[PDB]
Amino acid sequence: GPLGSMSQSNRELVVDFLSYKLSQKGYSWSQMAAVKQALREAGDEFELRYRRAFSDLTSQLHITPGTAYQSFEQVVNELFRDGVNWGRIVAFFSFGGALCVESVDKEMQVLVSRIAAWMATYLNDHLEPWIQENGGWDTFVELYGN
Amino acid sequence: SNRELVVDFLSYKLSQKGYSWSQMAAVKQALREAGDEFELRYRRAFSDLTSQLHITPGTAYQSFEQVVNELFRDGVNWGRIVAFFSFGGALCVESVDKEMQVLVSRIAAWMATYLNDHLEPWIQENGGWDTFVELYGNNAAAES
Ligand SMILES: NCc1ccc(OCCCc2sc(-c3ccc4c(c3)/C(=N/Nc3nc5ccccc5s3)CCC4)nc2C(=O)O)cc1
Ligand SMILES: NCc1ccc(OCCCc2sc(-c3ccc4c(c3)/C(=N/Nc3nc5ccccc5s3)CCC4)nc2C(=O)O)cc1
Repeated sequence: GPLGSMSQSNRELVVDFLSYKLSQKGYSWSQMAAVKQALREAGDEFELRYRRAFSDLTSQLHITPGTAYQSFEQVVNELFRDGVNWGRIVAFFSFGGALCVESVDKEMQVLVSRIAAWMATYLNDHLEPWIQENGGWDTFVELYGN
Repeated sequence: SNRELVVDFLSYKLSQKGYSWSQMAAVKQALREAGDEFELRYRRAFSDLTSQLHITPGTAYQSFEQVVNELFRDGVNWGRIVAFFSFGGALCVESVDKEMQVLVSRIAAWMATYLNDHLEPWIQENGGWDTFVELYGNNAAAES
């Protein structure tokens, strides 16, 4: 690959492994690593226990390569029609993940990077103000971590 | 920062369902699994390399390199590369136990240097990290 490829990919590998090993002993590579792990765990639990009791939002979107942010935003808003809470933000991440998997399942690989940018924009415009006034991601970790 | 959370979660989720956000996605997961296996099954059978390093704030790369060399004294193989990562992880946990969290980024830098200098040329000739995945990744499905 390109000149720095090995440098980036080795660093990615080292940080991932060290983050994992520290996490297993109740520590963390960084505060951001603690947030990521808590979100991974919360998303898994949402999918295991709570998701099937709600209507399937992926059915509402019916994503295609012609799909733009505006459609994604309108569907995601349904999650927060009764307001923001941490569980609903968790469902939001899980939704994004399910869309990505579905897109690959259906040979629409182009959507994965698209969805990633959709989510970042939705977070910044719609969820960050609530996050900052509700203790930040550090509070999420205290409530959802382990 | 919100982007960093998005990227991590999507990548974790995709790998869970068999897909790769980036080239290292399947490698990270196989390495995590291989490391757990090594620690559970193997580690107790070798001499503890962390005892030889006795890491302190004064420890530099040279000391780390001299100790890790013992792992590869009979050559490189994937098993020893797994042990190498496990070793790095153990030094990091040990550093935090001893309230020396500052050492963690230094150990990570040491690992990247050793990996590039001493391990990567072997990895590149032995089919890259995808080969590690082929051999050490979960192949229970293919076996079925
Ligand atoms: N102890 C660890 C833990 C982890 C996760 C937990 O989640 C609890 C449920 C979170 C939600 S989700 C929610 C909500 C509100 C409105 C709507 C929804 C959900 C809807 N969800 N539909 C979805 N369909 C999909 C499809 C794929 C992936 C995610 C989703 S979410 C459709 C209708 C609109 N409302 C809430 C809530 O608690 O208020 C709890 C505990
Ligand atoms: N199915 C998935 C899977 C995953 C891992 C596997 O590993 C097999 C053993 C790996 C090693 S380790 C090894 C070796 C060779 C020379 C030495 C050592 C190990 C030594 N290890 N000492 C260590 N002390 C520590 C302390 C903490 C963490 C890691 C270590 S490793 C010290 C003496 C010199 N030589 C080998 C080898 O296979 O040749 C196999 C299968």
